[PDB]
Amino acid sequence: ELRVGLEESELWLRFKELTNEMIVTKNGRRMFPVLKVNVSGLDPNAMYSFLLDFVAADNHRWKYVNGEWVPGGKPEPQAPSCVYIHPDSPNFGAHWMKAPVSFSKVKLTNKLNGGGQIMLNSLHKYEPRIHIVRVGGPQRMITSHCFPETQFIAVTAYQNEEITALKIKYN
Ligand SMILES: COCC(=O)Nc1cccc(NC(C)=O)c1
Repeated sequence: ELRVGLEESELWLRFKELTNEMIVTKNGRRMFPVLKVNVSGLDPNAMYSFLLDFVAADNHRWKYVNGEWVPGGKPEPQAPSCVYIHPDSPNFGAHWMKAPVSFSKVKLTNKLNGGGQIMLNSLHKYEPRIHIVRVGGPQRMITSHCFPETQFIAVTAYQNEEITALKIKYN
């Protein structure tokens, strides 16, 4: 059985219990913590690409009001995010299973951008999601996995200083 697990869930849960925030910039900002995924049960000899996207967890705009995140009252449908191709793709199962798959080079932006960078809407709440695509083979296959522990609100600057402090303490 294909098993997908979160590396350093310990640390992600500290961020999550405070409400996690990720900076987005016009040029694109890398994530901290970095999404690292433990993968077992692939065919060592089969070929796979790892894809990352961000699901809008709800349809609302969020605001930091008197030290607390609170949703707007006017939902709008959230067009799905673009997909980030893990730069080590495509690769043998063996490659993906020999160390945690680390999305250290994805950059989060607030502006439609040349390439690489993934555009998010600021003050929306996002749930990271990967797709493992079996490629080259006759029988194309996709397995998807969500990481609730890694939810965050996209922000142009940090609102909750407890987050600012965790980010610095653990970077
Ligand atoms: C929007 O389409 C999503 C996508 O990028 N698919 C996709 C699937 C499998 C492999 C690759 N490309 C590499 C470089 O491995 C791309």
